[PDB]
Amino acid sequence: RQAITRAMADQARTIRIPVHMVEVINKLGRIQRELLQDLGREPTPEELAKEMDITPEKVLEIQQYAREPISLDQTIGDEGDSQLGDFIE
DNA sequence: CGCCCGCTTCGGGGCAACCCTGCGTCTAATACAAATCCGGCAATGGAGTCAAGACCAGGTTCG
Repeated sequence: RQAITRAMADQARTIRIPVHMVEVINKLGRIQRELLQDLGREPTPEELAKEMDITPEKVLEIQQYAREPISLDQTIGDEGDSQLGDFIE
């Protein structure tokens, strides 16, 4: 389980993210899931920073780092002839 | 007169090329070492700056 989790931390993302940032991102996701099931709504980021013993700007930095990239090979418009990369100035 | 045996003819199978009847959350850390950022003095040394101050040369004024 150690080697499988380490390989999932290494190779499962497009841009590479180190192990401790992956750990705190998964911690943030688990705590947000628990607070969503408990409170019933989406938690405030200051409440998340209160829960995770860190600062809300660090919470915002982690939420910025967690954003996976989107692909350029889908169809934006109704017709499939228009790919996504043909509307980027 | 009947009989084998490959040659051609069609069937069926098999396969290659395109769409949606397609389109999940997961142990959890510690310990340590190396690399790197960065913050703050601590030597500068060269490059810019102010000011004096001298250098005549030819208009300009005066004799």
